[PDB]
Amino acid sequence: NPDPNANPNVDPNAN
Amino acid sequence: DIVMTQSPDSLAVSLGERATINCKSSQNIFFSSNNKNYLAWYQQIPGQPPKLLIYWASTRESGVPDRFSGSGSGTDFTLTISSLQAEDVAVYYCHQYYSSPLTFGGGTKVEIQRTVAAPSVFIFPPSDEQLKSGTASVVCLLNNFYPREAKVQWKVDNALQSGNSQESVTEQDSKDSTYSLSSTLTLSKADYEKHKVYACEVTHQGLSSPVTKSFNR
Amino acid sequence: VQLVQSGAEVKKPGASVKVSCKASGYTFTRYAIHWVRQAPGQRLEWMGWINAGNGNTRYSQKFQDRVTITRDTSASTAYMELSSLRSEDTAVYYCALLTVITPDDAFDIWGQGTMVTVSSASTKGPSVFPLAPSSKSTSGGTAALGCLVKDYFPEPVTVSWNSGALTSGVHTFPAVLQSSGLYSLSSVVTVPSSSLGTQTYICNVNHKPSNTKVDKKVEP
Repeated sequence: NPDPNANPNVDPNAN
Repeated sequence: DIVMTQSPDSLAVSLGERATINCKSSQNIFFSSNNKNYLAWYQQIPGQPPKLLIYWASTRESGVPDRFSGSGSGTDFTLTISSLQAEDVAVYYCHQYYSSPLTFGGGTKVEIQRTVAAPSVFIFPPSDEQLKSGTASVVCLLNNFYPREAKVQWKVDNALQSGNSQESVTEQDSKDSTYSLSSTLTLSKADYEKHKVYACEVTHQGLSSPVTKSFNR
Repeated sequence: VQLVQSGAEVKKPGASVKVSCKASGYTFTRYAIHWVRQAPGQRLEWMGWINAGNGNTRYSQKFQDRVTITRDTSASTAYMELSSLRSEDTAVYYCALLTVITPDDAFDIWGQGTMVTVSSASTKGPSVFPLAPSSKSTSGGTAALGCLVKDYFPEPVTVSWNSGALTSGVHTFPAVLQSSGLYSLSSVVTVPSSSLGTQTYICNVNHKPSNTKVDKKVEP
């Protein structure tokens, strides 16, 4: 699974 | 780490032709839970930082021309330029933000194939400002030619020079898709004052025979 | 939204360098600042990020032992400090708001980059010499003219013409290292030959390591 702290600027729920 | 492998390393097609760049990730960057691929595509021209074109592998950034499009899922991704424009000459990178460390592909350089254009040749003697410093630079300019391959030789009092000149070549021009080349001959002032005729001789595919631009000191 | 970086620097092998990144156009504490470097001819290498709000960091494995990333919220600036420099560290260092993807906004902003050169060589602002238009620099109705930006270190210099009003047909060539250890380049432009008596052409040369701001008139 993706690491959401790889880039803190990315909101994974924003589509 | 997630290796990003791009192919091809370089690409040359004509104006308006379609261009395809491949990116393969060493592991799967698709997340089934949100159906997203954690991939971006960047464009970099010389002198500037990279520019974001595509994110989530296929969402164009606002303002990006629709001729850019991203496709693929999992490990195999594609950046397509549907009709190449002269301003699209650049190096293109893919990028993953699935996991740490963040990584980028090796880049794909995109060039335009165009018609032959012979160079326009100009020559500059040393300025008076430089000469009063004690060094003398002669500059030979090959402007707006295609293809990139060219030969410049320097002759001083008709004798071929070796080891006292250097060249530089620009990236492909974003408007006319040509190249330009500078060749500079460097002499001490005293050695420059020993000779009369300075010349640069230019060979290029657009020229049926070498062109020589000359001046007397 | 902009990121403005400190100027290029030379540091000796083994020394340390600190590069700044001033942010404007947004609330600084909202996002993470990344640092990415680009060696000449090599690819982009991510070094780390810092949360501009709480100051937490994540560093790449390659740089952990020698990089420190910090921020000053009051000054809206992030910093990167690299220690024990090696020639392999010569590169352009970028700060970047990488892939900011939020519910109602998506953008991506980079600083202009800071060239760090690892070297024991001398620092030198350039000598700017005119390449005057003459009968030897005409291709029919066009005339070529330029500026020779000679004997500087380190990279880079930037060149504009007429403070940015003249851009068409400008070619600023890549620098070339001379045997002296100093760089030289030329910047050239083609202009109408019929206009040489009425127009003014000035090349504007900037060399941040020496605070060089030279404006050289190039006359026929």
